[PDB]
Amino acid sequence: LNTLVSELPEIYQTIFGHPEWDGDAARDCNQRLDLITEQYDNLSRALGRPLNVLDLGCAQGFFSLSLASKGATIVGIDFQQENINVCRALAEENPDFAAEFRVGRIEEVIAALEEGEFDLAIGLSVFHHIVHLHGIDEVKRLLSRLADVTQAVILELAVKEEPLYWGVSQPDDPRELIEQCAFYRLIGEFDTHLSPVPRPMYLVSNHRVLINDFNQPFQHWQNQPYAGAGLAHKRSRRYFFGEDYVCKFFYYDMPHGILTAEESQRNKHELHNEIKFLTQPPAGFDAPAVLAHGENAQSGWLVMEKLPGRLLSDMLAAGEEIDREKILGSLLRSLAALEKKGFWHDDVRPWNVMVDARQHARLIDFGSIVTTPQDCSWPTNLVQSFFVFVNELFAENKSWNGFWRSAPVHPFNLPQPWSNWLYAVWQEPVERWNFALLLALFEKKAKLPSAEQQRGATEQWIIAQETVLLELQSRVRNESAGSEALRGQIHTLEQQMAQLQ
Amino acid sequence: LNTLVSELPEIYQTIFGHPEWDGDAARDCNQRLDLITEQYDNLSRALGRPLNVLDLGCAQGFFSLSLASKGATIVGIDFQQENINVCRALAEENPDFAAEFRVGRIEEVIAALEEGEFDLAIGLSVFHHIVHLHGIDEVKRLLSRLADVTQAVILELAVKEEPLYWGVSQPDDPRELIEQCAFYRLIGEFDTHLSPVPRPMYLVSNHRVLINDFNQPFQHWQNQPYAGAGLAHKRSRRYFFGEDYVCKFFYYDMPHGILTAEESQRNKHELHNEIKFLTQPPAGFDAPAVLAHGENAQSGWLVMEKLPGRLLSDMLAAGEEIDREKILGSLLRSLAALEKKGFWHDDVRPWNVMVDARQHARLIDFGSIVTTPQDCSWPTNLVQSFFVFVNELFAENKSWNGFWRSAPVHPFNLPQPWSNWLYAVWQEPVERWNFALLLALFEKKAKLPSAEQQRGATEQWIIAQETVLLELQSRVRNESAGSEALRGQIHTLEQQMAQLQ
Amino acid sequence: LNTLVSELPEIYQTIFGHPEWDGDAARDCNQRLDLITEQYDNLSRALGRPLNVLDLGCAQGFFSLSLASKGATIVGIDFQQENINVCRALAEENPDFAAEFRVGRIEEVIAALEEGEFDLAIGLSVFHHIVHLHGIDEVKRLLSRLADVTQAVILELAVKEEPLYWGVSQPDDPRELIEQCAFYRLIGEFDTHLSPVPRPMYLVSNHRVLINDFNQPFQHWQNQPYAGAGLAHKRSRRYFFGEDYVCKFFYYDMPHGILTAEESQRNKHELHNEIKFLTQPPAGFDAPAVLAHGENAQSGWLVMEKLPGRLLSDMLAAGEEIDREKILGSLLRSLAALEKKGFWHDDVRPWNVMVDARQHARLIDFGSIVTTPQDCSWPTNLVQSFFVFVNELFAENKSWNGFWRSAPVHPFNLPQPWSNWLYAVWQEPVERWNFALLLALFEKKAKLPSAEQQRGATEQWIIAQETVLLELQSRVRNESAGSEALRGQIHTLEQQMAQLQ
Ligand SMILES: C[S@@+](CC[C@H](N)C(=O)[O-])C[C@H]1O[C@@H](n2cnc3c(N)ncnc32)[C@H](O)[C@@H]1O
Ligand SMILES: C[S@@+](CC[C@H](N)C(=O)[O-])C[C@H]1O[C@@H](n2cnc3c(N)ncnc32)[C@H](O)[C@@H]1O
Ligand SMILES: C[S@@+](CC[C@H](N)C(=O)[O-])C[C@H]1O[C@@H](n2cnc3c(N)ncnc32)[C@H](O)[C@@H]1O
Repeated sequence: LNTLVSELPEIYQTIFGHPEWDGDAARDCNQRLDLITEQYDNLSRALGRPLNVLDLGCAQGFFSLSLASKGATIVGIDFQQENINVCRALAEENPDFAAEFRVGRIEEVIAALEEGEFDLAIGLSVFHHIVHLHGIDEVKRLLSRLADVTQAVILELAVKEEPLYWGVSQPDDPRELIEQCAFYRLIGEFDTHLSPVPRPMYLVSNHRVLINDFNQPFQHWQNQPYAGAGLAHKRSRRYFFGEDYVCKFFYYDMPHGILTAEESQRNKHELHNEIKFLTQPPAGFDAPAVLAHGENAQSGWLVMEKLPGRLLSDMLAAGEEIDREKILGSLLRSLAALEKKGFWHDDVRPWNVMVDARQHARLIDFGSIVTTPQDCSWPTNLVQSFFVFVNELFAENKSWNGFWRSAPVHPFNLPQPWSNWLYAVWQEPVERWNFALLLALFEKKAKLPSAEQQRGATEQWIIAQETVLLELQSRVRNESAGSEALRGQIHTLEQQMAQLQ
Repeated sequence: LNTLVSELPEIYQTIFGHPEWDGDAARDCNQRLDLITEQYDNLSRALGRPLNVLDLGCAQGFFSLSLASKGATIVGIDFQQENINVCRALAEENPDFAAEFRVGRIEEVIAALEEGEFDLAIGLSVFHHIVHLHGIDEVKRLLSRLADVTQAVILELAVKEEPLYWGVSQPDDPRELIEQCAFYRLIGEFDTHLSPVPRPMYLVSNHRVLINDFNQPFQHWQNQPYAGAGLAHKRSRRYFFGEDYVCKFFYYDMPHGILTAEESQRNKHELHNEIKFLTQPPAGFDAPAVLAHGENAQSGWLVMEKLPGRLLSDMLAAGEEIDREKILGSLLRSLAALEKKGFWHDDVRPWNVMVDARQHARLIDFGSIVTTPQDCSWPTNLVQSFFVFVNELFAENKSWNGFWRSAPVHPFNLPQPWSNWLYAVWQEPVERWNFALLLALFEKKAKLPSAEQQRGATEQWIIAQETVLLELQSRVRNESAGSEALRGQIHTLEQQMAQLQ
Repeated sequence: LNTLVSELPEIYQTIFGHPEWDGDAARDCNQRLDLITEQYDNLSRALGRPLNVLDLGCAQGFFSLSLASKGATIVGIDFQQENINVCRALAEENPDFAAEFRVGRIEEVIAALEEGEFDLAIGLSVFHHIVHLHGIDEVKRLLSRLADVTQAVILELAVKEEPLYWGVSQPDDPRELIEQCAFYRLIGEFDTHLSPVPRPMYLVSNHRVLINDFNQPFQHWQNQPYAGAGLAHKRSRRYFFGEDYVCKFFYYDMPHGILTAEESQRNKHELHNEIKFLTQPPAGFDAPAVLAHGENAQSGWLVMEKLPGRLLSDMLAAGEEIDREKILGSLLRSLAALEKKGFWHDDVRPWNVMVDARQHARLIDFGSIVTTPQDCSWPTNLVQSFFVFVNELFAENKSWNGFWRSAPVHPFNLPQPWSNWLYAVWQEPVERWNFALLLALFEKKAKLPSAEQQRGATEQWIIAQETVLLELQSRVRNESAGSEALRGQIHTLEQQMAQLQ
């Protein structure tokens, strides 16, 4: 037994149960255990039972046994023989610890898994040898399917910047081996004696949100804020669904090359604005409660209430008849309340609304709640953006896309009587353009003058021009798109020449 | 004789004179005759003499003889021998019928023709064998030159959707074999016992309009409404000239694939509007009389007076000095009369006008006479379109093409005193913008204020912007055109790869 | 001696000293001398000493000796032998004439030169044989480096349109062999007995301005009026620096193919306007004096004072903080004075200004001093152009390039209080829009109303639209540029096919 232990070749781990060889070969080992433990406990409590564990690359089966010691089933895998023998023997020493173990190569043992066979897999300082053998492209799929078959995988990756030969083969950033998955958070990081460049400790999943505290599953997930949002935020923002919750996860740091100052800073700013607003807000609304908020080294995480109903942008996208009025009424009521307080929401656009059987329209993305000044992103000085939004709301007119979306400002196309409402607001001087005014005008809009008549001169002229402008922008988009497509195809051909040479 | 008749191989036709073999082999034969007869009679009366006839593919010379029986010269052609022998004999039975006949292959007998040798050619159930032998591309030229050498050709084409082997070679639409010619109308159609898919009966010409009643020659013809109109109407609209008449011919149905609902419907709507207007119109104009109107299954035909003078668009296109004023005066006078009645013409554009030695401008295309509402196609609410038109009229400024033509709205560039006229109209509220007002202002425009002075602010600003806008549209057109050209060239290259593979 | 002279083969020149062979072989020779002399004298006086001379291709050393006779050092070069022998002997006849001479081929004798070894080189009827041997591409460099190593080169070129065989090899325009250099002026031209097509006489330099009278060196030189001016003037306009002077040189005639009527005429018009203005101008400014003005057959030359300080466009281009106000004050003061006189400057744009420690802004390019009417090139009726210019002045906003530069018209973005100044001007009717008004408003602008408040309606709307417009133009520029680049690359490929065939 003792003899078989030394027969062992390179004691990477601590042998579990006796401390006599802790002095000889090793790495720290015991700390990593502590964090994994924390994670296990939190996870298990959250679903409501003990868990199945996969110690992919276990060596001396240290981690397995230490987990099995707390009511866990482990099937530890280390392809080389001696490491397994001794750890299976270590398994027998403490009979109550349900751990199986076997010799075999991880790649194929992963292949042979089930959608929910295991709840947890461990990949501590193991894959860097695999990727050296196979390649980045290969390994990525293993891990991706590993997240799919389990429910949460924790890994410790060796970075390319290490002395050992294999280093050169692995990716400059170990984060490249995980990105393909849904959730990933930096739960830890450890320094190596090899070089002053430490190896990180990541946490993944393809079914659940795995925060410090909030460990709940999601239904669907993505990478963009809304339908037709694009690349606007450099693939950095992540959005997770949930039956009763919704999650935001912005990264402050990205693989390879980077979110420039402004982007990183702004999504940092955005979150910190949101959390500081949602906790301690004004009076007179039905705003969602903070379900979970928190920050990490490179990553900033937020979770809130999955408030009811669904988005307008997608409604208009289809055409589900929405009562034009009701949404506006509620929005204005709250909006007024806000204008009163001294706050403001700059992005008054149709991608920020909710609808139910009462159509009580409430906003989303409270990171746009700008306190001090009106401004928006485009139509300067709010009220105009609101006009656009109103045109965007009514709509039923072609499909205009000007980068700086979309519909005409001004009511004249708007049917009667809103037509009139807005012309009345319009007449007035800009200094009086506060939302308090609008709502009031909004309310007694039925008694307002004919609008469409008092126009003539200018005001007709510009209607004709506003329609011309969107068509122009609208086309520029398409020919610009043709141009961008060729820019993309031209890169390929430049590369191709080198391949052909 | 009788013996030679049966010696004959396959009695496709009825032998002419005796009814004894009408029972044996056949196709109906006698009906087709009746329609051809009608057509001959109408044609002959219209020019004022009997006619030369070409029975291309005659078989038993039935049709020839039946035509020769009414004072016609026929040179019937059937390449195979037996069919000719018997029909020449049938020719001799009735000596007074001037018909020659000979054995030879149609293709070469067509080649040997003269510009006005024949007045009529018959191609009843014959070419489908030719196109099987040669091909669609080939046959098209035969027919095209056949229309050129004669004066009217009637054909009966076998459609590709027929059981017989040759079917597969012919075009899915038999209308593809004729389109290259000037005039074509569906004069009939016949069902075949082969399959429940009938073979049509078309009527062509490259010199004359061949209506039911109106059978008059034209000088020149085309496919587009005006110089620089484009593909806007899917090659469906045809326009025929004439020394004293003008013709319109819109198709409700096209070869291969199709005028979508809107296009078919709109050109149907356009005609039906025109005929319903020109007959029973308002008071106070010099409008043209209906020379001929009528409808067919797939085709809608209209003919009216070739009213005098010539178009303005082409005048401006060159530069023939037109008295700026006179045209406007008359146009307004009638226009006013119309506004008064309750009617309206929406397309107040320079492609719709006439000019003589008195410049009494009158419109064209009475399918744009929209009764109820002002609107136009672009510059909304007429009066503005009129402004554009006035700028379009004066002009002498570069060459602006914005899709939504072209010139600035507003008079400020317009020289004095119209400058003033329009600023005065402009000042006024839009609700008062009726043509009745304009004419009156038009008349006393000499006594109007300085216009160009009272501007300042806005009104200058927008002048500068209006000039910018056309330049922008104007360029977008060209780079858009470059883009469309590459889209066209790219298709070719995609195809090319398949050819090269 | 006399015997050696006839031993000579072809007496192209006159033998210097005796007139006995002037009758036999020759070309005129003596006239060319007279012009070269003039040039030498003027040059020498201007630097303040006698000069070193290179008689590249000298034949009978006539010109050399004639120059050496006036205190010049000559190293005459004629590759063929006999011509040198006799001219070295002619050199010895008049011992006081410092001339060396040697046999060798010009190309290599040029190679062996120094930056300031010689002050003058002569290339009279010599290179056409070289270019026949080598080629246009080759010869151009010889001459280019010849201008660099000397300080002024005069040449007489044989044009391609000559009977002699070599003609076919030389360029259709002999001006093609010089253009690469900095300065070139047509100082003369001579008819040849060969054909009624004369050979010209050009004067070059790469260090100095070589006018009739003004023979001063420059520091730097170019081809475009300012940073980012482009090809706008067909490579015809040349601009020469100087420690105390500045030079303009516009060509009325260009190599190959040509400055069309308008371009030639306009740069002729531009100069003649300038000289007629700068001499006999209005009162109330600090305008520069004419240092030298004059005209030539194909070339129009002007030189004026290098007035102090530097350009604004390049200041803004970098960002050297300029006192927003001071420049405006002075400009307006003079501008007012001008408006008063009855004159005007149409191109009120930031590429036409100067700055010092007092920022007393004064204009440049007095060829834009249009007397009678306001107009500019774009923003019609001056005052608006001034608005643009003011926006262009303040700036600090992105980088807008609309062809018709650039910034918004109108003050509303302009900070306070100019904001107000311009709204006040704006309010007023256009007929009152003279600069006299503006300055006065400019002065008491501190006491003006709030501007930014009284807006509302329209005036806000158009602010939003003005920003949209520049972005649109701004993009059109880039995609237009992509398009133009492909137009350029496509030409190459069309050519390539012919090369590949
Ligand atoms: C360095 S250890 C770390 C073990 C454990 N994850 C830890 O951190 O305590 C990695 C172990 O996995 C094994 N291993 C490496 N590549 C493997 C593969 N493709 N399949 C199975 N085991 C592998 C090695 O034998 C080695 O003992
Ligand atoms: C089916 S028939 C119809 C005859 C006649 N057009 C009618 O409908 O009563 C066609 C006849 O034209 C002849 N034919 C076919 N191809 C021909 C060609 N290329 N040249 C001359 N005759 C041809 C055939 O022999 C056949 O008898
Ligand atoms: C026609 S002459 C003119 C001489 C002198 N430039 C003049 O105009 O009085 C040109 C002379 O230069 C010589 N020459 C031609 N090509 C030359 C070369 N590549 N190098 C040196 N000398 C050359 C010829 O021998 C000839 O005598």
